[PDB]
Amino acid sequence: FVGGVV
Ligand SMILES: OC(C(F)(F)F)C(F)(F)F
Ligand SMILES: OC(C(F)(F)F)C(F)(F)F
Ligand SMILES: OC(C(F)(F)F)C(F)(F)F
Ligand SMILES: OC(C(F)(F)F)C(F)(F)F
Repeated sequence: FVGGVV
């Protein structure tokens, strides 16, 4: 699972 970037 690759986290998103805000
Ligand atoms: O989501 C993938 C998984 F499932 F963990 F292998 C990734 F390698 F990209 F992290
Ligand atoms: O999962 C959220 C997302 F979607 F990437 F914005 C978090 F901000 F936490 F990364
Ligand atoms: O935008 C993605 C979603 F859709 F929520 F899965 C993330 F995982 F990055 F948050
Ligand atoms: O990355 C932010 C988000 F999360 F999409 F709202 C930005 F506002 F910068 F687009």
